[PDB]
Amino acid sequence: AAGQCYRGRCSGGLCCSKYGYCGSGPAYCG
Repeated sequence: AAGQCYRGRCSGGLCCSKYGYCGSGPAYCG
């Protein structure tokens, strides 16, 4: 699915979304 960030930190060098879900893109890293 996606995955929730941990203490404001995500693994796999991914980025935390505004919804608390990890992922990629400018909407996640921006």
